[PDB]
Amino acid sequence: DLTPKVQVYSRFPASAGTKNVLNCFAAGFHPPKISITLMKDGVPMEGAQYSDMSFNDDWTFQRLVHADFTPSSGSTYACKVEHETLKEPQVYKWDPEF
Amino acid sequence: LHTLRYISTAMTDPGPGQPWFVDVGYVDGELFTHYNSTARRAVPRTEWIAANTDQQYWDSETQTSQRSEQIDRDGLGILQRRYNQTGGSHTVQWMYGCDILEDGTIRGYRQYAYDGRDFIAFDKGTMTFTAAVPEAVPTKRKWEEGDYAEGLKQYLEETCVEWLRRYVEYGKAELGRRERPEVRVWGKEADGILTLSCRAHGFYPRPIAVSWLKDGAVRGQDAQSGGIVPNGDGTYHTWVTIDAQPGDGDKYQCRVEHASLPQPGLYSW
Amino acid sequence: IRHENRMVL
Repeated sequence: DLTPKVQVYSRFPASAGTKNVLNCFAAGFHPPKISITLMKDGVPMEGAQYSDMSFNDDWTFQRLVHADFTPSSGSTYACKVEHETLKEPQVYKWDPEF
Repeated sequence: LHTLRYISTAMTDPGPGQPWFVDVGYVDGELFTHYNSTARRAVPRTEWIAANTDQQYWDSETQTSQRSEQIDRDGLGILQRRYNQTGGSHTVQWMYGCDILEDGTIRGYRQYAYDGRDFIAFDKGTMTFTAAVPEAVPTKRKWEEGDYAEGLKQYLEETCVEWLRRYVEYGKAELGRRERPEVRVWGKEADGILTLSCRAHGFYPRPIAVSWLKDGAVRGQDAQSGGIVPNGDGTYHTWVTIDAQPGDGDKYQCRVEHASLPQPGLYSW
Repeated sequence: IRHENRMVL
């Protein structure tokens, strides 16, 4: 078993009020069953799309989750991941970089 | 130079409401077809494959995938018994395809993993199947006595290559495009350390070199990279960080080398 | 195209 390695990032360099896409990419994990949820202000974000199960050259599994969003200052965004290698959900915060 | 890869995953425990069998194909690293055990249809996943195929093409792909599904459905039980396991979470994966290298040589492969670890692979050059574990010897023996190597070699050297060359032409405009990244340098100070980040958003094709420079000279000490990760739209993303002294931000530049940039890009915080 | 084969484990 391999724990997921997770990155959270937006499609475009972000600015408040500008339409964007929020991405959460989990990779390197096994078994393939995994929960990956994009969050805004502690609440699951609407509109999320999930890649079909796939894996890398080394057989480890990966999944991209993405949702359209318009970042707002004084909101926080994150990706919450559950996997059987983890004893509790892991929350990865998005850095807006603005 | 060009690659055609088909992969599949068969799972005993995909999760609630999720398909236990998922098969996907890639041309030059781009997803262009998909099948799973829930919809039970092989479908196009790019406009360029859809525009250049007909219903008979997808009916044939679907037939192939449904056969693969029934074989791997039973394979899950077969290997659980081979390994003296009772139930639990288990997976069967395979990947196969062909590569056209830059000089014009061709490679072909077909390999399997059980529970994420190598199980067996085709050795096309000797027309044998290479067992990676003792548990794969019964499989090797059956496939070698059954002369499956003949048809597999023909698929990998002829069919796979012939169709890969077509797919690359169908998708020439998309696969051959270049998209310039949007690059942001950002800084955060904490614990007396300035961590500088450089993120390249939305580049295509995938290869890229992103480096930190200090007073003009390249620097890798205490630099870290997240590697290349995908966007929803087929472009790519990467970030690189470096730790600096507070107040030294003006001395650093991020350099981006990419096929879309005839001259490498330099960026300041 | 995908390889239609009957290789069973």
